Amino acid sequence: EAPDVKPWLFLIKPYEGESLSHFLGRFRRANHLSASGLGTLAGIGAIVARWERFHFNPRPSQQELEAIASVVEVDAQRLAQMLPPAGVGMQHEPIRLCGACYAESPCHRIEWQYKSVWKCDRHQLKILAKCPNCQAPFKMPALWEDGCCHRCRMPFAEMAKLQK
DNA sequence: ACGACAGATAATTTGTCACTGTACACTACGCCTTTTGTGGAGATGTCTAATATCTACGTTTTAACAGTGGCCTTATTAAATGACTTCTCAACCTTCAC
Ligand SMILES: [Mg+2]
Ligand SMILES: [Zn+2]
Ligand SMILES: [Zn+2]
Repeated sequence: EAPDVKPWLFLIKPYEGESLSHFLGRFRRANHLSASGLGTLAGIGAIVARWERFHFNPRPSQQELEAIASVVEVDAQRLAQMLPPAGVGMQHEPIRLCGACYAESPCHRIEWQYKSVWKCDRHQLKILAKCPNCQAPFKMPALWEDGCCHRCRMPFAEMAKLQK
């Protein structure tokens, strides 16, 4: 062993509005974990691959968030802030993006999936629901490694000027 | 007396020559034995490199398959089908109609 070392893992700081799908994707990339791997590591199994698609029948339970809060050092109350608050309706399929936010903070925001959200009040821009250059839909936020459209390679920060 | 002068005289050798005894008569280096150092085969003993044989050293290659790992969405309501469960399985009397 390395003497006086504590068993450790690569951590990531969650951004102020980062979605759980985006967060788990970064944590998985930081540790080169497959989606099945993190679920086995937390012991919740295939559930992680389901959450990364925003498939929330059922929602992330107290048990499973506290389980993920054992391998991720982020506490379960902060993990619950990566999800819609109680009774806020959300949509999983059309993945959406502000772009002007992504130039400031490279994360998907869970509020971009709310059924009540359509503009960024900070930027006063209509949030995108597909790539404005090539019309390809955005991939699940767990897969936003490159920070660009997977088809035409336009960076999300440039898509800010193609909004509203 | 003895012996001592010059010369006699009985030896001594030098030289002749008639006589005779003998070889020439072909007939020894030759017959035979032993040793002996040199020499010619010719049976026999001497003793190796080497071209294998003759397995093993074990070492690669295969394929079979075993184990790890990723993925796989989840809910409601209706229908069909197959099943399960539960419940039930009175009876005598009155009244008004020919
Ligand atoms: Mg839709
Ligand atoms: Zn914005
Ligand atoms: Zn594009």
